[PDB]
Amino acid sequence: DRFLPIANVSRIMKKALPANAKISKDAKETMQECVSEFISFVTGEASDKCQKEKRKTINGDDLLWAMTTLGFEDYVEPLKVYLQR
Amino acid sequence: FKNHSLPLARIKKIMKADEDVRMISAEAPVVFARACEMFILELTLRSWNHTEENKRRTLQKNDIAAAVTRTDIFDFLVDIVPRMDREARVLRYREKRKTRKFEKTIRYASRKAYAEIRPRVNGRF
DNA sequence: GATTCTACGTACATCACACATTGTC
DNA sequence: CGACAATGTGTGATGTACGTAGAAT
Repeated sequence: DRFLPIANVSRIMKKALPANAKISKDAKETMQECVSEFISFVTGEASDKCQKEKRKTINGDDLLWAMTTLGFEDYVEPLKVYLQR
Repeated sequence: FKNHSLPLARIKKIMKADEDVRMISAEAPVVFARACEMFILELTLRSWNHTEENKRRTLQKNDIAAAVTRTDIFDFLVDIVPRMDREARVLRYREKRKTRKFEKTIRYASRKAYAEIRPRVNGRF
C-alpha cells in the first residue's frame, strides 16, 4: 500500500523498451519505489508552495510549479496540455 | 480517453502521507498519472543506455542505480539506490520522508459524520 | 531467473451534497 | 481588509475490474 501497483509500473517500463528486451524483477521493484518517492517529493514541494501562498487545496499548477522548481522542466509543457479538461 | 493507466486512489494515498496536505483537487491525481508515466519513461531509457553499455538485454537494479547517479535531476534518489537552494530542499524532502503517515486519518470529521448519515444504495451515495 | 497463463481475492472507482476553499469585491 | 458567492472536494460501503501469487513453459 506504500507504493504504486507493480503490474502497471512494469507495463509502463515495457512500453519504453523493445520487444526483445527483458526486465529484472529487482529493477521493477526499484522502479516502483522510485516513482512513489518522486510522487512524495513533488507533493512536498507543492505543499510548501501552497503553505507559502496561504492555500489549503493543492492544484495542478502548484504541482507543475513544484516540478519546474525540481528540474523536471521538460515534463511541464505537455502536462500543461494534458490539464485542459 | 480518461480511463487512466495507473490508479488515482493510490496517488492520493501516497500524497496523503504528507501531513501538510489537507485537500487534493481532482486535477492532481490525473496530472501525477502522466507525470509518473513520463518519469518512468525517462528513467528507463537512461538506465537502458547503461544496459546497452554492458551488452545486456535485461534491465537490472544496478542499471537504474547508475542512471540515478549520473543525472542530478534524480539526486533525491541517491538515498534509495545502492550507488544552492534545491539541494537544501532535497534534504528537507529526506527529513519529510521519515515522517509519513499511511494510517487512515480524518481531517474534516464533519464530512465523516454526514457520510455516516447520508443515504447509501449498494454502498454508493 | 524472467515471462505467459489461469483463478482467486484485493483494493480501485463510484456515488450526493453540506460546507471548506478561493479570489474577488 | 475579511465578507459574498460560486466553485469544488472530503467522507464510508460495496460490487467488480484488476492486480497478485504461484506453478509451468
